[PDB]
Amino acid sequence: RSNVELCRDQTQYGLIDEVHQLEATINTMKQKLAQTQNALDALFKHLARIQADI
Amino acid sequence: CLLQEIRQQLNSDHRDKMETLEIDRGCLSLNLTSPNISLKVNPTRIPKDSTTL
Amino acid sequence: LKVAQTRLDERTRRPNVELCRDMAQLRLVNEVYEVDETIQTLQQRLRDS
Amino acid sequence: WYRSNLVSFQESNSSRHNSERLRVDTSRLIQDKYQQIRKTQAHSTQNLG
Amino acid sequence: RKVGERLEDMHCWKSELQREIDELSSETDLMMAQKLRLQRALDATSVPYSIATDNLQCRERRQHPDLVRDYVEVELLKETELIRNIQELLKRTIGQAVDQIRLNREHKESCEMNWSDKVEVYNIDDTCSRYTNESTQVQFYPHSSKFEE
Amino acid sequence: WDEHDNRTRLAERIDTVNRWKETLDKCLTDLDAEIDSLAQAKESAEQNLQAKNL
Amino acid sequence: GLPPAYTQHLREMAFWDPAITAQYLNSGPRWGCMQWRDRQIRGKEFVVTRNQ
Repeated sequence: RSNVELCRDQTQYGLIDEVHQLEATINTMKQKLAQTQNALDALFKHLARIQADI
Repeated sequence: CLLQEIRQQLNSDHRDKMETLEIDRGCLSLNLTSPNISLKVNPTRIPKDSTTL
Repeated sequence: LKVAQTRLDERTRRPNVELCRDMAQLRLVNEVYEVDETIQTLQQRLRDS
Repeated sequence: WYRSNLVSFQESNSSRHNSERLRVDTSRLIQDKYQQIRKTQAHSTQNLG
Repeated sequence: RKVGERLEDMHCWKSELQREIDELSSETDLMMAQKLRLQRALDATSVPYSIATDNLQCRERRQHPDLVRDYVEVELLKETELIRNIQELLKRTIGQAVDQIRLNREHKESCEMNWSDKVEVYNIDDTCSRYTNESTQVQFYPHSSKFEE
Repeated sequence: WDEHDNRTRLAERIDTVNRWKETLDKCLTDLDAEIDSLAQAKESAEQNLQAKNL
Repeated sequence: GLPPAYTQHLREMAFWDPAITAQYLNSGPRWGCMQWRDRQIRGKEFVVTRNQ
């Protein structure tokens, strides 16, 4: 947008807020991934234990 | 003479606002599943004229 | 475009005082330029196709 | 394999929709340009008469 | 060791791409400004044409036993012709300027695209590399040719 | 929802700039009209002066 | 029965713009910017005249 028509609008602020909120959501989803993987590993451990017992 | 200069200045302003209309309607037209959508260095920047509302 | 140019051409042969910058000339030059931009737009559509 | 199939078919659909929506506005532009050219031509001949 | 080497080799290109994109944007700024300067100059050009037309008109307005012609009329006609040539050349120059703007912007967009690509790939491999044998993120996924593509 | 609200913002911005556009256009039309009429009056007064030597 | 823009020109006193016609009838041309080309890709739509 040329010269003086470049303006600071509520649109700008809304988009920036979107970006920042988005990074936060990104991080939280990754954390959930971490915990789920831990749970899966533990369950496989007990599965192996049980088969040996059998 | 004075009215001549007024004519030219008003024409300039008109074409500038037409530019702005073109750009922002193109933006709104853009939506999800686009061909040129990419990532750019530091979009959070501020430009170098910084006019208030 | 062919015929429009054609009609524009000759009228500069007219002798001394009856030669004028008539609204005929005005509208003719307007048509010339306008059809030029029309052609450009259509060729862009062609490339798209 | 399942993913590959789905990808193929959705791609086909995308292409077809693109072509159709191109058809519509191309057709539109044709006649509007034709009519405006006719109008200008008539205007010119009237003036010079 | 091999994967770390690859990471550094990527980081190099990432850096130079960023820098060159920055100079490109600065050039776009400068050219836009000069174009606007040209536009306002074209604005300024018009007044002396009207002044000259009024000059010739008023000079024509004169009484019977004085009606003469020299440089004054000749030089004024030279002024008018000069003016007209000036306008036409201005318009052609501004046309070339705007086409240059077009090409510059297009190349900017393309290079920006490829830089985005490199950023995502580099970050993916960074997230990858912190793996270790004891840690999590450790699964049976079967072989397949998509892995070998 | 964030996406939707941003879309609405841009809608209102474009509408307002449109109406400003049409007002500016009508003002420019009046500009041309008055300029032409001023010209006419000028030439008329000019020949009125021209006749004032006889 | 004609636009005052042309009435102004069809006269003697030089006042008309260093241009061809009036602008308020026209559109995006006269030194426009942001012509949008849709790069062709197998995978995404081919939006043309994204001007809707």
